[PDB]
Amino acid sequence: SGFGTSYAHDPKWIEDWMARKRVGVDRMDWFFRAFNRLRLYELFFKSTPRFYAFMVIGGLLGSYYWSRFWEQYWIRVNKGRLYKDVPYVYPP
Amino acid sequence: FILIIKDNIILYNINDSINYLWNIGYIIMVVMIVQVITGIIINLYMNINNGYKGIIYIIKEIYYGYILRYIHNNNSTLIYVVVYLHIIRNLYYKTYYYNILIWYSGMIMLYQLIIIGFIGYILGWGQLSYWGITVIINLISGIPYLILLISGNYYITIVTIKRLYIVHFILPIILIYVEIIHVYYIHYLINNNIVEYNVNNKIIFNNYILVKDNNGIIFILNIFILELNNNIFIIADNDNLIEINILVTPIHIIPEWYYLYWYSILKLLPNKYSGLYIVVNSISIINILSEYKIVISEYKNYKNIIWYNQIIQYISMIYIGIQLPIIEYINYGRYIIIFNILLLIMYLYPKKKK
Amino acid sequence: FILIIKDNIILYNINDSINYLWNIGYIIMVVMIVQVITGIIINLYMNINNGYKGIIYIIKEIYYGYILRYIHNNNSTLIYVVVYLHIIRNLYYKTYYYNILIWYSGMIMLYQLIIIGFIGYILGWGQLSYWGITVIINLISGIPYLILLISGNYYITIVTIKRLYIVHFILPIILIYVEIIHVYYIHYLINNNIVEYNVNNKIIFNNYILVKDNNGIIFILNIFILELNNNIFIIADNDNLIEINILVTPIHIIPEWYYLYWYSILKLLPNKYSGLYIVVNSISIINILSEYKIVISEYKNYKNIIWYNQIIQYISMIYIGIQLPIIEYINYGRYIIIFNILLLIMYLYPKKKK
Amino acid sequence: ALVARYRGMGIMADDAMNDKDMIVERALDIIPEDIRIQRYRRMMRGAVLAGRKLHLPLELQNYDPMVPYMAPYIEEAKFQMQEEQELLAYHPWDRRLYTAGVSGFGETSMHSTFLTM
Amino acid sequence: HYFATGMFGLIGLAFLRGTVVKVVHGLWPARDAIAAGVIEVDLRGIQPGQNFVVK
Amino acid sequence: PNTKRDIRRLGSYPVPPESKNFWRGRFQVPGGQIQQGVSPMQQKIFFQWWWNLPTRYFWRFTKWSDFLIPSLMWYTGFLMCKNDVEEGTRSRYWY
Amino acid sequence: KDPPSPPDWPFWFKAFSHCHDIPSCRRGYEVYRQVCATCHAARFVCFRHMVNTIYPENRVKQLAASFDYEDGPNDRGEMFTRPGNLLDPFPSPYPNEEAARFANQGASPPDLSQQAAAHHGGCDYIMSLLTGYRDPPAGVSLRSGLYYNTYFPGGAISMPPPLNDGAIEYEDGTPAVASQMAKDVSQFLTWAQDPQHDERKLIGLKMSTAALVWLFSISVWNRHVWTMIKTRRIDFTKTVY
Amino acid sequence: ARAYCGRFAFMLDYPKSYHPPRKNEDGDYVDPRTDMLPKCAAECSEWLTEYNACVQRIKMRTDGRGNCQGQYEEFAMCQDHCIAHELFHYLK
Ligand SMILES: CCCCCCCCCCCCCCCCCC(=O)OC[C@H](COP(=O)([O-])OCC(O)COP(=O)([O-])OC[C@@H](COC(=O)CCCCCCCCCCCCCCCCC)OC(=O)CCCCCCCCCCCCCCCCC)OC(=O)CCCCCCCCCCCCCCCCC
Ligand SMILES: CCCCCCCCCCCCCCCCCC(=O)OC[C@H](COP(=O)([O-])OCC(O)COP(=O)([O-])OC[C@@H](COC(=O)CCCCCCCCCCCCCCCCC)OC(=O)CCCCCCCCCCCCCCCCC)OC(=O)CCCCCCCCCCCCCCCCC
Ligand SMILES: CCCCCCCCCCCCCCCCCC(=O)OC[C@H](COP(=O)([O-])OCC(O)COP(=O)([O-])OC[C@@H](COC(=O)CCCCCCCCCCCCCCCCC)OC(=O)CCCCCCCCCCCCCCCCC)OC(=O)CCCCCCCCCCCCCCCCC
Ligand SMILES: COC1=C(OC)C(=O)C(C/C=C(\C)CC/C=C(\C)CC/C=C(\C)CC/C=C(\C)CC/C=C(\C)CC/C=C(\C)CC/C=C(\C)CCC=C(C)C)=C(C)C1=O
Ligand SMILES: COC1=C(OC)C(=O)C(C/C=C(\C)CC/C=C(\C)CC/C=C(\C)CC/C=C(\C)CC/C=C(\C)CC/C=C(\C)CC/C=C(\C)CCC=C(C)C)=C(C)C1=O
Ligand code: HEC
Ligand code: HEM
Ligand code: HEM
Ligand code: HEM
Ligand code: HEM
Repeated sequence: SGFGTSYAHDPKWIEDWMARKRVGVDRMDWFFRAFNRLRLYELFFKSTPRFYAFMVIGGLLGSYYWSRFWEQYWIRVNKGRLYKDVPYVYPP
Repeated sequence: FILIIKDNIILYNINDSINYLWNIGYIIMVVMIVQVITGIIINLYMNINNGYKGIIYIIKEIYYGYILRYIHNNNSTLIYVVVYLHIIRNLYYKTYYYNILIWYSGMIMLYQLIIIGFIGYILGWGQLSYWGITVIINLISGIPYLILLISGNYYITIVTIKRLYIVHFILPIILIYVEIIHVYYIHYLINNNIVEYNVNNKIIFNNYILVKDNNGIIFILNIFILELNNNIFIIADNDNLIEINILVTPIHIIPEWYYLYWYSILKLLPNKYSGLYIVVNSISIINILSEYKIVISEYKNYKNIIWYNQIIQYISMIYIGIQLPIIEYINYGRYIIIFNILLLIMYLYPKKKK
Repeated sequence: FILIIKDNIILYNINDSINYLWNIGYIIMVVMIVQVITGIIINLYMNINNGYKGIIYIIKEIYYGYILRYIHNNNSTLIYVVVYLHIIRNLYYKTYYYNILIWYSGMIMLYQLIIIGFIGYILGWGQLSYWGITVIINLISGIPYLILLISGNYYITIVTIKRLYIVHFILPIILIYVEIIHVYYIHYLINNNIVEYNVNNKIIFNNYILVKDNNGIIFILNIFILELNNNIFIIADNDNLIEINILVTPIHIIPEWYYLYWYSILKLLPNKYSGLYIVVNSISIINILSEYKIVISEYKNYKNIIWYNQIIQYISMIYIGIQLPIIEYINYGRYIIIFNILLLIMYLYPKKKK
Repeated sequence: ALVARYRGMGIMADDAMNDKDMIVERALDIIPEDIRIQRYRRMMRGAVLAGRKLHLPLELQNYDPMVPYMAPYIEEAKFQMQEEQELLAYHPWDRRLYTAGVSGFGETSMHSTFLTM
Repeated sequence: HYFATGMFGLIGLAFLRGTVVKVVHGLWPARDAIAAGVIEVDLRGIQPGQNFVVK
Repeated sequence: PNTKRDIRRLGSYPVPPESKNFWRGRFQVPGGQIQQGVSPMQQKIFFQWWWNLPTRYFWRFTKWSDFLIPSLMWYTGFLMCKNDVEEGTRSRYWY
Repeated sequence: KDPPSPPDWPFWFKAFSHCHDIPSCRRGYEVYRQVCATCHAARFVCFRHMVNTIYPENRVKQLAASFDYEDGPNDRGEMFTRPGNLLDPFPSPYPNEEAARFANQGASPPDLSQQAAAHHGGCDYIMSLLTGYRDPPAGVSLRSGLYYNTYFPGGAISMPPPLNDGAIEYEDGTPAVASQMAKDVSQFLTWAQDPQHDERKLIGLKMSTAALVWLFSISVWNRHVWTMIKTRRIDFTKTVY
Repeated sequence: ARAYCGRFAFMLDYPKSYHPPRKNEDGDYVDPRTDMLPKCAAECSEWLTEYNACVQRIKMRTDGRGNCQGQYEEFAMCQDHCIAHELFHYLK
């Protein structure tokens, strides 16, 4: 309360919010536990030359299939309005 | 120079308490590099004898030449947005109070940028380009034979374009040099903090500040890419795609959005020279804001009322520039100019003692 | 940077015993500045769409434009004369023996200069310009699709001129930067003297060496002004004042005088690639002349027989380039090439012990 | 508003002075250690609070931030500086230029300008 | 953590490669030039013994 | 750099050439301090954003409310001018 | 006093992931060839621009071959006439501006190469202008050869109303009405201004989406490193472990 | 620089379906816009009454001076805004 004055102070519900520290709670540990089983760190990240290769080879493959995915998205959205979708009929 | 890089990037210390408003300077440096690079590449294909037909040639015939054309035009808008926001930032925290040398080095880059952007606009060689430079050059018609020497003819022609192109090619390179004087003074005269005083909480730049600066510059890139490819904001007037006709004026003769503030000042004041002088006043007067103070204080972290009125005053003046020369707008614009003068006097004047 | 200037000009110490051959470097630095300045000014008037008609326009219509045209052409000849004489100087005293870093920094500027001068010659847009670049570019026809990317078409056109112009505008600026690395290494790695050993007779540069350097540069100016205004030496081939005809070749296809040595090497060797490789050999082989020596000596101040034969060998190869492709000249030129290889082997080989 | 801002940071008004001002720097040279210790601790807490976008607990905010604890030392510093101004800096002195790392135009620290790098 | 910093590099390198290749691509002969560099000869209408010239 | 007292070094080891700026920002800590931290690899890296979220925005808005009256006055000026312009145009031109 | 602003017409290509509607572009070119081309020129539009984008190559050759272009010199130094080819620009009705003004009562029909983006409102201006021809406002009398258009600056345009129902027969069979023709020609002229419009947006889509993923990675990195800083505890007279 | 400002498709109200234009007694399709003119005029009745008043005021002038272009432009802008919302539904 006191919003907009020199008496402004945090309301009660903000104080309660900051009283919830979630000490000793980890609801996302499953994600990291399962991610670690991919062994990406042991195989690629730990060694600098392999870390570079991951960025290069990943960027190569990632860039190609990223382009491929959105090209299909474009073709679906503009279905029936593309030059390839409407073969031209020559006048007689 | 690997030990100079290490002393200014790796082991450079900055306060932890700075906001994202301290990331603006880094963004200016990066986008400035891009503008220089895309300019050099664009000149591999550009035709200076007819700038109108060169742009068409780049957009249609060059592979990915549309990217170069639109990046250079749109990134210039981004350069002025980021620079003006940096100026507003410096005004708000009154960083000029003690780091005046940093403020002076910056203002030089501001003066150069104004010339760079304007001439570049002329290189488009459209209706607004031809008529914009014709109007501005007439301001110096008082000085004898000065217009003829600058234009190289009795009217603007390709002769003028050839010489202005050299200034546009070279001046940005000098601007980059001044950026080194700016960074030298920043690193020697330590940066200001969100708090008035100087405190012992600095951390190295490369591991912490650079990561945060990249996050900001990538966030601005997500916005710039949307504008670049889809034109979500109209930042270029359409009238510059009309071929030049020296006998017929366009519907309106206005510069890019980032020159609107100065354009309205001229359009408002009745005497032409007075308009030019008021333009000189606004940029120069803000260089001595703190020079007359006598108290031990930097006027920092008060309610900053005068600051806010000044920022809105810039916005309103920019709005009046867009409108036609209606008489009613002229009256209100003049009040804004008077109001702006009073605000500056508030900044300058020292206080007496009760 | 006034304390850096004072440490490298005012309180910079050099031996008293140096000759006027140590003034060549200063002359290169000064004439280089002039070439950059006159180039920028010339581009205020030059037309890149037709370089042939631009030169005529500058010579006839611009006030004192003939001075800019002839200075830029003639000062390029002076840049190569002074640089080649500096190379001969360094070879004679074997300054590369201990100051190899200075030699390496210099060679980079030599490589850049070769590219700068050649493209500039093309910007004239005459018969020799068109046919010279056509012949040289065919040397890389082995690499697939490389000619098309460089030329921007299937034949040399204004498209090629536009892109080469940007390299000619920018590369000289990079060359000036390398001159700072060259001067840095000269000031750190002290200069050589006319005597082999290092002796305690140094004097400050500004009061003594600069006065002597100005005397030399003013003496060279008296000669350059005579050539500039009266053309006492034919240093530009007349065939470049003929308009380009892509179907008819000129009487002879040769570069400026300062490329004649490399031109003859290609014209002599039967296989095109071998000719290119021998060109690569001559510039690169002189970078490792002292690398295989094992004795405590710099081979300095002997009768320098091998040196003299090499200098005359350059002169004779330059002479053969001027002549038509007569069979007899081809034979003798090949002997000179073989002779040059033997001379270089004499430089490289270390000596056994009796 | 200013009193609230100081109380939120838990600092005094005299803490807010910037030592880039020379009078403040000369005054800070002579302040006693007990005053110095608490000044440093208050200023450090304020910057942590401001940087983390937090405010001092209200339990600790009941104090007068406008107590002028630096006044005795600011006045001494001004006296010392006025004596130096008058007895030692009453004329524009001529010195050899750009020598010993200093421009010769008056500044006393080496490498403290762009032209003395 | 290293996956996240790796992904920053992965995307950055892909954007860098696209930029470089696109710029160099602009130097290839332009669409007007490539088009002009191909002439089709309609051998229809020529008569035996006739010589024609195509630029 | 900081004050002369702050940057006055206790050790006689020379300042490395790559740490010149780092040692110009030195502070002379009075009374000592204990600094503690934990590596980010053993901490929650996003919770603090959520924990501080409501107080951050409350204090931001209460500070920005100081500009409410100025902005309304400028906005009031914006409306008067816009409608003064319309009336002028109609009076001078419309019939 | 500035010209009335055009309304926002819902063209397909206005959305972020939408292309130029090729069937409408095809119909737009028919309108331009048979109506607009009599007075206007498209100097910077070439037939090759339409190949494999609007029409197949053989069809574009037939269109170009319909026109005659002055070409030369021949071996005798004479200028001859030849049928068009893919390299030629669209034909110009008049040889120069003076000729155009004389045939149009002193008004110069502007080149339509960039007119789709040369007016405030862009493509909307073209659609609105063509359909903006109304009877004059009461009290406004126009000299002969001037017509009332709500969107032309000043209200009086020297262009006769160019679109009339049934003016042309669409090849695809779409009903030919004034509004339809205005929509199509506006579409076509928008394409002509920037034929690389579709390429720009498709590549922009890949960049924009990728940039969002890039923002998440740097954000995670930024959060990770700054946790070391924002959770530190500095104590003076206290100690907690 | 460019013809249009891009937007999300949900912001763009592109017609979902196509209604063919009405056919005349003669058998020629009637312009959809002309059919929509009377409706959009009614939706802009307020501006139309202001224009109608101006016509009568200038009619009762001994002098020849007087125009109603300003009111007509406001009416025309309103009518066209109405047409834009529904016209493309009748156009292929
Ligand atoms: C200073 C400030 C900054 C300045 C910056 C500069 C600014 C300058 C100004 C601006 C100038 C204007 C231009 C600006 C442009 C800006 C825009 C831009 O750049 O856009 C570019 C670009 C725009 O798109 P685009 O460029 O049109 O797209 C191009 C295509 O996509 C792809 O391209 P493509 O189609 O051309 O190429 C595709 C092709 C490319 O192909 C390749 O490159 C592949 C081939 C490589 C071969 C390598 C071989 C190497 C080894 C050689 C042999 C060595 C032997 C050594 C032996 C030594 C012995 C001593 O790849 C493929 O086809 C893919 C398949 C490859 C299969 C390879 C199989 C290999 C087999 C090998 C067998 C060998 C066996 C031999 C055995 C015998 C031996 C004897 O941007 C992007 O696309 C952005 C992409 C970003 C990344 C997206 C991915 C995100 C991933 C997210 C992951 C997180 C989510 C996880 C979810 C998990 C769920 C659980
Ligand atoms: C209708 C037609 C109308 C026609 C009208 C025609 C009118 C013609 C106007 C002609 C110009 C008149 C200018 C009057 C200015 C009066 C200012 C004043 O009240 O000064 C009191 C003021 C004293 O202030 P204070 O607070 O009492 O004490 C100052 C110290 O804090 C503490 O002071 P301290 O005394 O305790 O400290 C000791 C030290 C204090 O030393 C200083 O204060 C020196 C400050 C640093 C100066 C160097 C700055 C760095 C270089 C800047 C330039 C960079 C680029 C240059 C090259 C570019 C090439 C492209 O004093 C000395 O060393 C005494 C001897 C000084 C002379 C040494 C001679 C050798 C060095 C040569 C340079 C200095 C020449 C004298 C100044 C010239 C002023 C124009 O003294 C100065 O202003 C010192 C000079 C600083 C300005 C130098 C400007 C140089 C020219 C730059 C270009 C300007 C273009 C813009 C338009 C110019 C036309 C207006
Ligand atoms: C109603 C009509 C009104 C008309 C309005 C216009 C009025 C006319 C005058 C306007 C200009 C005023 C000039 C003031 C000079 C002040 C001198 C001075 O005291 O300097 C030291 C002083 C520092 O004070 P301090 O610390 O007390 O001095 C003690 C230290 O010893 C100081 O030492 P320090 O080191 O600490 O500081 C020195 C400082 C001094 O410098 C500055 O701060 C900048 C000063 C100059 C400003 C720029 C002037 C530009 C104008 C001339 C050009 C015009 C061209 C026109 C052509 C037209 C053609 C058509 O920094 C430097 O010296 C940097 C030098 C960097 C040089 C780098 C060069 C490149 C590398 C080397 C060469 C290349 C490599 C070799 C290549 C070889 C090839 C082989 O400077 C400043 O604090 C002021 C800086 C300037 C601030 C802005 C001034 C605004 C003036 C008010 C009017 C503005 C009106 C609006 C204009 C709008 C334009 C678009
Ligand atoms: C008519 O409508 C209107 C507009 O639209 C048309 C407007 O834009 C505007 C606002 C426009 C502006 C505020 C800017 C207008 C800009 C104009 C007219 C630019 C004209 C062109 C020039 C000034 C080019 C000449 C370039 C210079 C003088 C250099 C500029 C930079 C300077 C002086 C800073 C420091 C100096 C340099 C960097 C020069 C360096 C010199 C060298 C390196 C020389 C070295 C030489 C040797 C021998 C070593 C208004 C008010 C308006 O009314
Ligand atoms: C046919 O008759 C003949 C002649 O007359 C025609 C001859 O002249 C000759 C002799 C001719 C020669 C020896 C020279 C011929 C020169 C030619 C063909 C030049 C062709 C044009 C070029 C090479 C331009 C391309 C430019 C470059 C590659 C730069 C050259 C300089 C280099 C590589 C040195 C170091 C690199 C640089 C300075 C580049 C710097 C790069 C940057 C700043 C990029 C920065 C980028 C980012 C993203 C930050 C012969 C043999 C002949 O037979
Ligand atoms: C076919 C349907 C069209 C289209 C799409 C356009 N026109 Fe015309 N036009 C003509 C003239 C003399 C002018 C000059 C302007 C004026 O008359 O004062 C124009 C102008 C245009 C424009 C630009 C409008 C403006 O802002 O200047 C546009 C976009 C345009 N036209 C499109 C003359 C003619 C014709 C001669 C009878 C014909 C037929 C057309 N125009 C047909 C078309
Ligand atoms: C801060 C730096 C610069 C900015 C603000 C800037 C600004 C601009 C502007 C606004 C345009 C015209 C936009 C349009 O056509 O409507 C332009 C055009 C141009 N600029 Fe720059 N420019 C800068 C740097 C450079 C540099 C370094 C070069 C060359 C090395 C360059 C070369 C060009 C060229 C060739 C054009 C003509 C192409 C055009 O039509 O856009 N610019 N500039
Ligand atoms: C080409 C334009 C410029 C660039 C490249 C640039 C860059 C920078 C950067 C990197 C910083 C340090 C980090 C930061 O505080 O964000 C900074 C600081 C600063 N700049 Fe600039 N700047 C430019 C323009 C200006 C201008 C025009 C002014 C003055 C009107 C200015 C005044 C300042 C000030 C006062 C600071 C100190 C910031 C502080 O103390 O916290 N700058 N600038
Ligand atoms: C070491 C530096 C340079 C040398 C060796 C050099 C060499 C030359 C040569 C030989 C010519 C042609 C001479 C003739 O026309 O027959 C030329 C032309 C030209 N150069 Fe340079 N140049 C250099 C630097 C520059 C620079 C820095 C610029 C521009 C900033 C420049 C701009 C021009 C222009 C515009 C031309 C065409 C004018 C002409 O026909 O001479 N040059 N250059
Ligand atoms: C742009 C061309 C260059 C310029 C500006 C230049 C300038 C200089 C200058 C000023 C000096 C010092 C004074 C002198 O000894 O005369 C020097 C020294 C030297 N330069 Fe260069 N140089 C250039 C080209 C080269 C090249 C191509 C080489 C090597 C092939 C070279 C090798 C050396 C060496 C070895 C020295 C040492 C001189 C000694 O020890 O006495 N320079 N140069």
